[PDB]
Amino acid sequence: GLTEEQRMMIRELMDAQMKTFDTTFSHFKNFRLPGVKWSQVRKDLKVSLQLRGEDGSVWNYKPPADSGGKEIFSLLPHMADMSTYMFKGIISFAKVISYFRDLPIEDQISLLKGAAFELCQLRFNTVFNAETGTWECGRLSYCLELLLEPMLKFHYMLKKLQLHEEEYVLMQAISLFSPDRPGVLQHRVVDQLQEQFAITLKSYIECNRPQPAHRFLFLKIMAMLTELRSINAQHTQRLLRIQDIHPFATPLMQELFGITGSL
Ligand SMILES: Cc1cc(C)c(S(=O)(=O)Nc2ccc3c(c2)nc(CCCCCCCNC(=O)C[C@]24C[C@H]5C[C@H](C[C@H](C5)C2)C4)n3Cc2ccccc2)c(C)c1
Repeated sequence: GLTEEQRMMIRELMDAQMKTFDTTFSHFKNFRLPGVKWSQVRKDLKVSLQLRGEDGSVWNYKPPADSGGKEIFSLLPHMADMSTYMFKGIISFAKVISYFRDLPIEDQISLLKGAAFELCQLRFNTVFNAETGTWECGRLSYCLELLLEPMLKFHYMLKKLQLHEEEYVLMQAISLFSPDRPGVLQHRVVDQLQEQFAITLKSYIECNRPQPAHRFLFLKIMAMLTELRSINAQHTQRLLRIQDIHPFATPLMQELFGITGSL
């Protein structure tokens, strides 16, 4: 019940998502693993981790107790490698989309720098098991050892909406094409592009979501996209704080998060 431009546009986002989202994480390899002001940082920073091997073996990691020291950072190198893997997917996803690639390159970079975290969280939501509190990433699993944390309330509430793959990819596009981000020059171009992604989403819900439970679903999604933006800003600052006292960000994280390499 969509216009043909609207069906074309979903098809292109779904295609880009299919080509760049490793749902089984098969190619996440060569990552690091745990071995064998700071008042804010302890409050900023756990997760247990499991690795299924190709042979049927399992390794399980239970994190340490907080004891006022360098043990709260032990999982960060591994998360840095996972995040970098996701960001590569995110960047590839954007580069595949015609509307993104028709922009000037300064703006592309600025948009990617502005939304990478948000698109990473949106992809992670689709592998979040809300019944076990576990992110199920192929051979890897990350389980939580409550919902006062705003990122984590977001994941539970987004998962409760039982969204389609098409709605997830439209949410990704809206977040990507956000005219309100630092260094965007084609402000109005991007705003009009965003408007078409949002209207396609509203029309998609209208056509395939007639049940009373999906009343106001478009508006619920748009408000979660807005929450996710404020959460993005907040988590950008947690990262910078922890990065300041215990460096951990990979070169790709540095580029995406503003770190220049010069003290
Ligand atoms: C200091 C820091 C900051 C940022 C900004 C990033 S990034 O986006 O570049 N990456 C990333 C990647 C995945 C994330 C994530 C952030 N948050 C989340 C949201 C879920 C957890 C909600 C708790 C709210 C924040 N509780 C923290 O203390 C920050 C954490 C820093 C790292 C990564 C992640 C687990 C653990 C270690 C705590 C979030 N998941 C989902 C997830 C978590 C664990 C395994 C798989 C997937 C990193 C790696 C570190």
